[PDB]
Amino acid sequence: SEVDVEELKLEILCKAIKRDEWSATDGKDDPIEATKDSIFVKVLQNLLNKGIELKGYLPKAETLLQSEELNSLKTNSYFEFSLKANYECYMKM
Repeated sequence: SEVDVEELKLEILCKAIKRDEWSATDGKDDPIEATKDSIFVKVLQNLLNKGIELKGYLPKAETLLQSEELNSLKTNSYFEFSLKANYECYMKM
């Protein structure tokens, strides 16, 4: 509550996207979010068999607070298409 673990998580998830630095190839979306993708495939450790609340275990990372910091870093208009495309496969997974 004092060290703001949520602020640190937001900063880390924003750095994982600065590491992505997505661009565009022939005008079509190019998913460069490889770092965030691997982070999200690593956060899940097959908890369905281990009895953890795996169904709905990724409500930790938010969307609004990440989008505000993305606009502060000026990365919205660049990475927002892939942000929502990934938010679909991370809200379905």
